[PDB]
Amino acid sequence: MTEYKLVVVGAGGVGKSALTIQLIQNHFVDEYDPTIEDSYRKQVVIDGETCLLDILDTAGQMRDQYMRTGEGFLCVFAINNTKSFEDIHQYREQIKRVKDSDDVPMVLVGNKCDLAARTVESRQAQDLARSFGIPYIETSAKTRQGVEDAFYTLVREIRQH
Ligand SMILES: Nc1nc2c(ncn2[C@@H]2O[C@H](COP(=O)(O)OP(=O)(O)NP(=O)(O)O)[C@@H](O)[C@H]2O)c(=O)[nH]1
Ligand SMILES: [Ca+2]
Ligand SMILES: [Mg+2]
Repeated sequence: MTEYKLVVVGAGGVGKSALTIQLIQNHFVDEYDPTIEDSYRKQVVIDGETCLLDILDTAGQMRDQYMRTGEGFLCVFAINNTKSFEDIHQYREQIKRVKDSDDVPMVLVGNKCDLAARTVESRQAQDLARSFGIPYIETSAKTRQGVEDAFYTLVREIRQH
């Protein structure tokens, strides 16, 4: 079937794994479990199309190998962590440099929106997303708000590329 090679990137601890686990294993669980590299392959149906999501959940912390192979990128920061938002520029730049492309399927993800103590305003990330020509979607791995939204939108960006 059609396969979509999705890569989740972003600073350490923003909730990359948590987003992926919530998508594939329909659950969250608050716990500390740093990622080295993990692969989830799930047959889904998105907009009537049966497809295989091949998601690489990467380390925040050798990224050229996994980036090169990537079709679409979830670029994640956390709304309670200004550094991870500031770190967004570098991941996009590194993805452009390895993908030799101004325009790779990509979504900007503001995760942990369940949390009361916001330090990155939505307008702020919205303005940044617009300047990249990519969608901005806020998520909560905890409550699952926006999770399918983030990933399915990325799949849709890949289809429209
Ligand atoms: N409140 C809240 N906590 C979250 C959310 N997503 C992740 N967390 C918490 O934030 C911590 C880090 O999550 P994790 O998914 O491991 O982050 P990561 O970016 O994958 N880290 P790594 O780069 O090391 O793999 C954990 O305590 C996790 O439960 C979220 O949406 N809301
Ligand atoms: Ca290059
Ligand atoms: Mg992880």
